[PDB]
Amino acid sequence: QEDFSSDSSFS
Amino acid sequence: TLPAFGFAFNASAPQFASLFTPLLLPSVSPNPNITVPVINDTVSVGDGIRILRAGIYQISYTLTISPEAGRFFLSLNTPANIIPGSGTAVRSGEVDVSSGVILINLNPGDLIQIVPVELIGTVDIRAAALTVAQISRPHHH
Amino acid sequence: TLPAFGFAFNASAPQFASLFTPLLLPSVSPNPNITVPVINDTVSVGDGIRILRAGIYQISYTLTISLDNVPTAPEAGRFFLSLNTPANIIPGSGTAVRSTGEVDVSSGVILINLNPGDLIQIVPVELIGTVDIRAAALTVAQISRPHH
Amino acid sequence: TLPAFGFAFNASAPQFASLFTPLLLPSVSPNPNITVPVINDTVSVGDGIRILRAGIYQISYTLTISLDPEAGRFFLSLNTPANIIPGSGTAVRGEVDVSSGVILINLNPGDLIQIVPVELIGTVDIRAAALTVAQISRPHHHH
Ligand SMILES: [Ca+2]
Repeated sequence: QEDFSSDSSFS
Repeated sequence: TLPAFGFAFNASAPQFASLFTPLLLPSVSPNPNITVPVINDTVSVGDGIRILRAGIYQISYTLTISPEAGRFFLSLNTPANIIPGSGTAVRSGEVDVSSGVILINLNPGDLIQIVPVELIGTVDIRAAALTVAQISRPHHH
Repeated sequence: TLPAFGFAFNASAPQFASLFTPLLLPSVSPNPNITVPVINDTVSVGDGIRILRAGIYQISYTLTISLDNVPTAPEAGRFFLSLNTPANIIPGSGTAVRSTGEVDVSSGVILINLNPGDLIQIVPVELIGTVDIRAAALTVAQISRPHH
Repeated sequence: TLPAFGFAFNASAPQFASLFTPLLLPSVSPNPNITVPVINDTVSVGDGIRILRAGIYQISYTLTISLDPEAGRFFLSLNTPANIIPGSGTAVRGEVDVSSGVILINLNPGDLIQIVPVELIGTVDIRAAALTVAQISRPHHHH
């Protein structure tokens, strides 16, 4: 299961 | 793999707006000729569209409305939780309004609804439509 | 290999609205620096966009209207997208104006299953007085192949 | 790979419109619960979105104006404010909202998309604004 989160990392 | 999407609308059942009450959207089949549900991996719940797959979505809506004023937004999961960029407004025959197109990250279960946030007078929503379409899978690492 | 799309517009040829008469859209190349037709597997027919590929599409439009406000002779117009014939208006595609100065209206974005041969047009469905359409634009873009 | 896209907006810092002056768009994270940048292979430069990848894009915008005579007309511009894009006009003539149409356009690396006022009567108070850029295709075939 894939979900966006506050731990999601961007460039 | 197909993008997730949904189109939920009301063309034939007027409703009087009330503050923070999601608008009813009973229909998902807009083509009058080849009438099929325009729903893929979303759920039309009766008063909005629920996401099933995480992604970046475009969301937008329309309304047809008959001093008096009406202000509307899209909300995320609960009616007070309004989304920036999604405002529409009528201040005074039938008047049509259209939101912009908002790009936003949504997770499985997120429920997008159209909500009134300011009303003066008798605001009759003659028609409404909500558009949700996936742009991208999640773009995080 | 790419999604079907089309963008058809009228930027400087004003036209008077007529009931159920598709609006003229003579241009397909909006970039002022790198002028190319924004057309892929659709046809711009002069007053709308014809579909060649079955799929789910987003459709929308915008209009620029100039109205005289003569108090005792108000002008108004209502417009929709139509599918194949002018009467066949698409839900969610309405715009409306009522009476000075160029004003713009935009539709929402409608998601719809379309089929080869289908013709998307902008039609006036109600008019009071003379309505001058200074400019118009029609947007068609495939979002999916047919879903099952 | 993933489409290029960007969403740049202003919801919390009103600005007065100035002729041919790009509107300020400081925010890229519209989700109030999971706040993440809705940017992929574009750059939000503070007053617009810069393209990094050739392709066909959908572009559009919104405004909210705090009206008190007052009128404005706005367009999207390509690279410099006078270089307006056909089909991108909006006009205003309590808070009122306006939304543009959706313009499909071929864009190239370095192209800078901005919202510009082209006509102003009186003072026009921009309470909010938002710019939407999303790639729909790689560059296509044409003559
Ligand atoms: Ca719009």
